[PDB]
Amino acid sequence: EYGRPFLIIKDQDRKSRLMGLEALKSHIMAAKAVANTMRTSLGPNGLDKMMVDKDGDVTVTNDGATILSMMDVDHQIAKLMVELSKSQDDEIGDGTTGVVVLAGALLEEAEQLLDRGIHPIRIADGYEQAARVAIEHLDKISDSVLVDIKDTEPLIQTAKTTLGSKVVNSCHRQMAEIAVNAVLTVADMERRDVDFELIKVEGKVGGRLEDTKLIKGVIVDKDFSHPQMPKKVEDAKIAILTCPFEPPKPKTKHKLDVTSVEDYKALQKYEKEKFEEMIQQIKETGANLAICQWGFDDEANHLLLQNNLPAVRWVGGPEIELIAIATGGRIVPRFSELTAEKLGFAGLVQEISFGTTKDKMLVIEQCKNSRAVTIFIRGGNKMIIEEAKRSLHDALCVIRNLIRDNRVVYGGGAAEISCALAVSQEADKCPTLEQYAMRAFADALEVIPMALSENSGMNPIQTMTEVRARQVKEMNPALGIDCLHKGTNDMKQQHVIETLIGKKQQISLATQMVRMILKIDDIRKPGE
Amino acid sequence: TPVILLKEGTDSSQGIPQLVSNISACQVIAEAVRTTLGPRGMDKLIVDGRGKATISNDGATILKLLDVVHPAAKTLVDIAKSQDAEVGDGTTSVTLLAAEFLKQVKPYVEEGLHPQIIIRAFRTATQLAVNKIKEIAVTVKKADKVEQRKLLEKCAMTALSSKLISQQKAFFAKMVVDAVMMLDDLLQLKMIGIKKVQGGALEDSQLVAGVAFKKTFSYAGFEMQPKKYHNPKIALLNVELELKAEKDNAEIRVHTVEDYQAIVDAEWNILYDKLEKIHHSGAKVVLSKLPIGDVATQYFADRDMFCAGRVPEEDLKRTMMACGGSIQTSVNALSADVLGRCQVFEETQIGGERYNFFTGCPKAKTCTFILRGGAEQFMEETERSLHDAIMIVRRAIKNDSVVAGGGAIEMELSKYLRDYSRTIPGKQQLLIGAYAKALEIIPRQLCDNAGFDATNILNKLRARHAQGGTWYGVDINNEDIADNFEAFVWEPAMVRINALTAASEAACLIVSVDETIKNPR
Amino acid sequence: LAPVNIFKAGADEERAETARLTSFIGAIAIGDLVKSTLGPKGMD
Ligand SMILES: Nc1ncnc2c1ncn2[C@@H]1O[C@H](COP(=O)(O)OP(=O)(O)O)[C@@H](O)[C@H]1O
Ligand SMILES: Nc1ncnc2c1ncn2[C@@H]1O[C@H](COP(=O)(O)OP(=O)(O)O)[C@@H](O)[C@H]1O
Ligand SMILES: [Mg+2]
Ligand SMILES: [Mg+2]
Repeated sequence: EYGRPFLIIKDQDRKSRLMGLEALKSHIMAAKAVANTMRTSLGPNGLDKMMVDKDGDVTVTNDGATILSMMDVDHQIAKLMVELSKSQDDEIGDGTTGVVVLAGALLEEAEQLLDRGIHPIRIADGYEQAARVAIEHLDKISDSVLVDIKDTEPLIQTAKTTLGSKVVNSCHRQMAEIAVNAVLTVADMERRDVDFELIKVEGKVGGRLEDTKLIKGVIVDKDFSHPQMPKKVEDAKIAILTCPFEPPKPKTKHKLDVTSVEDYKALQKYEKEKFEEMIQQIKETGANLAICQWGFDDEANHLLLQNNLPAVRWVGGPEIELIAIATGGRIVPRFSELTAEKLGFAGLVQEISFGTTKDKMLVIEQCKNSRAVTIFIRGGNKMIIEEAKRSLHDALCVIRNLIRDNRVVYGGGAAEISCALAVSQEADKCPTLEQYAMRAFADALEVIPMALSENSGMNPIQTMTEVRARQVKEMNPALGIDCLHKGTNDMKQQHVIETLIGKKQQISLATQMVRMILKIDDIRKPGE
Repeated sequence: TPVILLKEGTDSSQGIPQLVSNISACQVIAEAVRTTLGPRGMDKLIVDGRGKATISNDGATILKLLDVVHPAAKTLVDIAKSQDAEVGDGTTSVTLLAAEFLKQVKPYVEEGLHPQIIIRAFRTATQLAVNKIKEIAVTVKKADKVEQRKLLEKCAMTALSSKLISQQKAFFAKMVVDAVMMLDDLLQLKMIGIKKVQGGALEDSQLVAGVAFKKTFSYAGFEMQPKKYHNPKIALLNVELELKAEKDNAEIRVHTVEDYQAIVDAEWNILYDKLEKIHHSGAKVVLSKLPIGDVATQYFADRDMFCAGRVPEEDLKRTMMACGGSIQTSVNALSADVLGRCQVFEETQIGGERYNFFTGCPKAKTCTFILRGGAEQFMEETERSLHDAIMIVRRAIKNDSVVAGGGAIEMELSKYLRDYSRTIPGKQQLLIGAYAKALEIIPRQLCDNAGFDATNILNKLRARHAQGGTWYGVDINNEDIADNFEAFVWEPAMVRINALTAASEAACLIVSVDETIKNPR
Repeated sequence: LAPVNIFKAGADEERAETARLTSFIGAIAIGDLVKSTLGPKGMD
């Protein structure tokens, strides 16, 4: 019956297809490539990447999440790796580049097993069982720290470990202490939750990186509304308003009919009476400085100046609520509702002026116990400011994680080596063809020490074998890679500390993503 | 020839060749989803014109995303959609069944046999098979209050055995069963909310016997009001609370400045009247589908209350059902019988987002899922997998009969039909024989996907069934045959009954077409 | 270069040797552009 070419799928002549191991193999290749891009950016001796945007802008960065975010990729496996990194960033905040390396190593190691005649579902099941064994072993070697305001030393050490890999390491003791102080000032301890809307991070170019400081108050990009107002107050009583300094206006449609001369004169008197009334209402309550969300008028401005009462104009809503929380005041929508109990108190309010430019800034400091805190970043480049912001965010996220759960492990590859030993020891008792998958998991779990050694300039295989032999001989899981060449392999005295939830998340998330990748055998995509 | 009958460009085909071509196309359609069946089934990735990708193991989804344009092939997509609509599980078995029915009778069509004999044979065979399935299915009249949950758990576990969440099926099955023990007597699917939050492990998913929903856009002052309550009263509203014009048709004409000031004060008095009416009822949490202004936000903050605006309608109805109030479009009568009551309200950080939780309601006809994953397609596939189990549990609650899976019922029906065929003479015998032989494509595909030798297993199964072993199917892990009713591989009989009826209907419809005509454009 | 394409059409990547070469060439060119205007006897 001559089965001549007949049409089944629309645009059948242009679409492509891949079936079987070849498709599978292609996926692996893509994954490996992505991992081999990130491998060099791991550890305290890692280097950085420079991304040029689609419009020409330049970004120098070290974060895995940002790196994978700014890349424009076409392969679907690359996009899956990007999303894995983004999810790890979303929950934990640190460890965004270890997870992609681990996933790439896992996929690479699965290749030889696929070549020997193993169903990929079996490989996925073996990986899952090995991951469960590793996670069960991980919390057995973990120690608690203690989270309390009095001591703050373990937290500083943890932040130091997190910041040691960034360009901010020239002053990372200072920044670590800043981060721990900010988190301890903002955090809620009964509910064990922190809120990042109460931490304001902002930077201004110029000066030096060491000029970065912590302000237990507010700082806004505004100034006083009249050029002849005083530039500082020292006993500030803040009145926070949401209504503009204008005569009232109804919202619904309205018309005011003027039908005579007496009506004209009455309206003329009413205007200035309203202005004087609002100024007197502000002054009577005892206030000393006024803050408004909207604009003023010339008459209102001169009346504020003449009555020795400075004011600020056109400040935003989030700034209003931050000032209200910091100074302990309340937000009022009318002058009639202003009372003496609704004023905030601030020890100092100042207008700071930077260098030869015309800009100004307003700082509110010496408040009482405050739930709002600001980080003020300086530096000589814009890229420096951006990277400092990212590093500070990493440190804050790590301290938050320590607040949630207070037990830690030791880094430098000690935890991975111990987990690999446990996985191999367990795999030696499994005879049901699953020992190969477990040994593949154990072998791929050892790419982090090798990457660290290769980046540090040592020889990977010999160093890893020596540390493994020492860990088996002695009975401490705290031996890692001496990256900074301080002589000792012990990470407990070198004070290299990591959170437990970070490690658990890395392992589980990488394993599940690998399992999802292994399941795919077909792919259809249009041509170009 | 001077003037032609039809418009130029009309394409016509008729005879045996077009029927053979249709049968050929159905084979390609069935091959598209052939290797996604069983505990050892893979899944497919499809990319569309815009670039978005989708990864799925569900047959109906894959058939939907394929841009099939062959008129004979569209029937297999239609029957898959119908099976998905009716029972919710079994949308790949029906496709393979229909294709096998066509392929086994292709050679008879080649010999010049009238298709109506084939149609009659198919109808008789389908009737006999459905009657046998209804006869041999296992049921318990007064089972238990505990043996009625275990059956649903086994059904869900079997329904999840070939999906991405197989390894955690024992963890998920339990949950879904609970989900359907709270859904009243109508079992509305809109009463179960599915929420997907990026970041986290698959074992961190949770079920809340209550309600939870995302944070909405908020104005200044939202951060100065409490975020935990112990015995709150909830006011559910459909009223816009902000300073605005009373009506779009309104217009104000005034002659004196005193009346101007009075008009200015009137709007504030109205808004404050609404706010005091809300406050004096004793409520601590207020929710509204319509916006809440900043003045209202600060007013509520100053009196230690919580507010939310622009809440989605489905979430508000779900909250009504969970807590037990009523949506109010007016504030002139907020009685104690129109307010909700929960046991804990909280706002919590979940992986980069803020979620509001109402928990602790024992009178709730609603549950909510929170799914934790690592990428968008991951949670989408998790939800698609859970939907099958939900539908299976709903169907199993009403009619409770169970048959064994793995291919036991296919081989039992095949043996029964073969034993019946030897009785009758003529071409009916050959056609019933072909129908009987077409039913063993399910165990063969299971074995082929697993990676076994299908011939040996099929021979052993046939010998076991002919002797005596009613519930004997394939053991994938032990690579052998085994009793699938003692290994707890259970499924409702509705799945098989509907699959057989739909596949037979599709085959009969495709066989009875004589010619095809295509008009231009 | 790996046979599989990870990037779109028009995207570009330079690795260690080429990256350092490009960066150093650009920096030195910028420096030598403005070297000539330094000191009491520079030109415009
Ligand atoms: N002083 C140190 N000595 C040895 N290893 C270190 C040291 N500081 C950090 N590391 C290692 O660096 C790794 C972290 O890499 P990093 O570049 O910070 O990105 P990420 O934290 O996202 O993985 C950790 O595995 C940790 O063990
Ligand atoms: N534990 C098990 N052992 C053997 N077969 C199983 C098991 N669980 C499910 N199956 C089989 O898997 C088949 C269905 O796979 P699936 O992709 O769900 O197809 P469908 O969606 O059409 O039901 C069923 O025929 C069932 O008998
Ligand atoms: Mg880090
Ligand atoms: Mg199914």
